[PDB]
This record gives sequence, structure tokens and C-alpha cells, in this order.
Amino acid sequence: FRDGLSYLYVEHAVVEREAGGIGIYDQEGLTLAPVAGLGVLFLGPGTRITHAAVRLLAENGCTVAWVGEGMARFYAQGLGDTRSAARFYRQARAWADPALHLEVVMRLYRMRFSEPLPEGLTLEQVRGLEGVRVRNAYARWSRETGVPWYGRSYDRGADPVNRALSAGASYLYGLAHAAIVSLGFSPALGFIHTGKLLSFVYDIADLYKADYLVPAAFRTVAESEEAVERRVRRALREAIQEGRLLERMAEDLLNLFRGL
Amino acid sequence: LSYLYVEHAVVEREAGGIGIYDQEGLTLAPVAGLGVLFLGPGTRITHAAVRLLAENGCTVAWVGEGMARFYAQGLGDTRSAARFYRQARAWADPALHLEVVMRLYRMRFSEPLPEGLTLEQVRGLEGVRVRNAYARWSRETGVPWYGRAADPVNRALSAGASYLYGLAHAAIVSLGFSPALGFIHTGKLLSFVYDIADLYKADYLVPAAFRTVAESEEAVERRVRRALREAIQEGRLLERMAEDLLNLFRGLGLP
Repeated sequence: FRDGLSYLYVEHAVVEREAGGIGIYDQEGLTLAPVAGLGVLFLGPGTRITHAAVRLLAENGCTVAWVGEGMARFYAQGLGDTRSAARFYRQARAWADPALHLEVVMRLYRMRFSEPLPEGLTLEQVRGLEGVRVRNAYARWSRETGVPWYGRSYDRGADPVNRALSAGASYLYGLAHAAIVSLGFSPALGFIHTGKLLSFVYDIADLYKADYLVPAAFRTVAESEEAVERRVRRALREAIQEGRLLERMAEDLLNLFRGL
Repeated sequence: LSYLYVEHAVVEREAGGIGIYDQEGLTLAPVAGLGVLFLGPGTRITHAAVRLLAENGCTVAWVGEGMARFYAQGLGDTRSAARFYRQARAWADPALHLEVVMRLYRMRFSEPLPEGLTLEQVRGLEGVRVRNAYARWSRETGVPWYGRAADPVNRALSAGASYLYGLAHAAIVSLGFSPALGFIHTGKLLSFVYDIADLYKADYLVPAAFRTVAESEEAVERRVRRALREAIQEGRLLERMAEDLLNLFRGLGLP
């Protein structure tokens, strides 16, 4: 219930178009949700969405993120509800020019730090310093909370509870992608991450995972060991409700390119 | 290009690749090396099918009735923004921006272009060509072409233009280009959609709209759209749109 921004995890249901929004036909019956101001529709496993529902979501400035036990991270985007998108052009100008591209990269690195950083660093210096902070925070909640030191690695497939970290990363990525397209940007013009049509999603997600993803994924697996995915998602939603993330996610996006 | 349009079906994962269950029989498509899956109006897709698709570098474009309209596109994290990056680099640099503009002008021109004009002169040649084709199909179809009201050929023109814009948008996002980085049209999202639709307006939109404003006058809009949907598949409009999009950005290379 956050203003103008995402809600709605959905699993084992059918998502159709109904008068007044989307109708999710679940085992629990029929639930109806207004698509206006819905942000992301998270589709877990067992979900079937109809073309009418996808059309409604995309025409109403929404995004749909296919999340689940890893395996793909697949998204859907319309034209975004910034249909007066001149800021797309600002992002493109920044991305294209090496000077401004480095300026934005330095802003994106300098933003992940809670305390401000000294006069002016070089790329290698800030990159190494950021890695230092990352491993520090990774070990600081292993020390604040029972979980063993080594939660570091990720991919291919069957891991300790660090899959709760990635399980929550899925939702955070969906949220970041929704914010990007909702403000009328391109998730394809990445500045720190290059190569993908979704790189800027990672660029913008990394700014907040240290405060939301790492705590919630260790906190909700101290007294867990068992139901990692759904409970990490529940804690993440509780934190984004109690704290302010979507609003802060917006203002950071609109200032990233303003002033270059 | 390797695409697959599907309408009025259910899309599930079926042991090898995509299984589209249709209300007559069953069609099965290999997920490996599939470019875009175009989802028409009647389609419902399953989470399992979406997972299979995204694992194989696939994208899904939710399009209208026979690709007349564009709604949304599905992005997998194996999608490569290199054609997007090429178009963006071209768009940003004035030299390459002009090169792209000139390629876009010379592509629709049957008559050779002088390779030595200023942009105003090439623009005037563009105006001359469009009005020329307008009056040459006013001749062939034998329909008057008045340069207040909305003649059944001028409302059919727009009815088909909408369809051409839908196709252009779908093809652009499906090949991984930006529908917002326009070179001749600038300023708005869909600018590059207009840029690439103009390349085919003279060859597809004007002929069909005069032919069907000739053979009837009443239900012009829907009949023009039907004629275009035939000519978009009888010919290789999608394929012709694909190769033109993939060759446009071969200027000063920076991979």
C-alpha cells in the first residue's frame, strides 16, 4: 500500500481482465485488483496470464515480472506512464558521451555508500572501496545474525541459505525495472552494467540492496532455515512499507542525470 | 529473422519447446533459436512456457490482430543490447546521425539520389516522391486525389497507417532497437517507429488504400487493414522490415 508504486505477488492462479482492473482467479476464489498505481505484477510459478490482462497492465503504465525459483527473470513493459519522455534523451546523452558516462558511473557508485566519500576518487579506487564495503556488510549481518560468514556466491543451480538473497533480488529487480520504465527511462542504457537490455535495472537495484536485500534475507533466515523465498518476500514488503524505498527510488532516478 | 505469431491459443511448456494448444489441433515449436513469439489477441501464456522462453534468449511481443498494434514486449536477461547500443551511438554523434538520415532517405528512393544535396533538398525530393506516388495511384486506381471533409481514401490512409505503426513498433522492439531514438523524426517516443514506417508507406499503404477505395467506398478502414495484413504476409513486409533495420546501422563501427 505504497503511493503510486508496486504490490502484488501472484502464484498458482489465472490473471484475466475484469471491469475495474485485473481479476486473479485463485484457489481462494476471485480477487480483483485495480491496475492503476500497481507498479509491478509479480507472477510466481503456476501462473497463467491472458492477453487481455497483459494489454490492460501495459496500457495502464504497469510492468509484469516473472519471478520464481531463479531460472529466468523475465519481464514485460509497455511504454511507461512518462509518455512525455525527454529524460530518456538525457539518459541517452549521458550514456553516449564518455565524460558524462563516467560522471554517472561515479554518481551510481558514490550513492551506494551510507557515509559520504572524500574529495574525488578514480574509478579503480571507488570500485575497490565499494567491494570492500560490500564484503563488510555481507559479513556484518552474518555477525549480527547467526547465519555463517560465507554467503557470497550465486548461480548456476542448490545452495545454502543464500538463495533467499537471490530470491529477494528477483523482487528488488522487478521493482527497479518498474521504476525505470515508469519514469520513462530505458532499462537498456546501462552505465555500470553493460551488454543487456536490462543493465540499468541492475544499476538502479544495487543502490538499495545493501539496506533491504541483505538484512531481510539474513534476518528472515535466522529463525527460518525452511521457508526462505516467501518469507524473504514478506519481510521485504514489510520493510518497503515501514521504510520508504519506492519514493526514494524515484527521486534518485530523476536526479541521476539532472545536473550533468 | 525467426519469429512465430500465435493467436487464439494456449501457450504452455511441452517437454521440448513451446506447445501452442489450438482449438483445432496442436502445434509445437522449438524454443532453441527462436527470435520473437508474437502473442495475438486470443493467447494465454503459462509461467512454465515463459521460463523456457527466457532461458533460451527469447522475447515475447504482445501484439494486436495480425500485428496491427503493439502493447508490450517480454524481456529475458540474456537479451543483448548491442543493436540498441549501435543505434544509440549513431543517434548521439552528429556525423553518424546524418549518415543514418541519408540511408533512411535513400532506402525509399527508387531513383538514384545525387549524393550531394543539403538536407532541405533531400527533403524536397521526399515531398516530390510522396506526392508523385499519391497521384500515380490516383491514376492507376482511378480515384480522385484532392490535395474539408474526409474522403474514403484519406480515412483509409490513416486506417492503414495505424497498422503500419503497429508493425513498425513490434519489429523495432523485437529486434532489440529503441522505438524512441528517431533520426528523421525527433522529439517523442515512437519517433524511430515513424522513421521506419515511412520507408514502407509508399510501397504498401498507398497502393492498398487506393485499390480498396476503388473496389468499394463504404467499409474502407477494415478492408484496407485486411489488405495490408495480406500484403504483410503474402509479401515479406516483416522480413523486408527486418533486414532494413539490421543493415541501417553499419556506419563507423565501434564493436
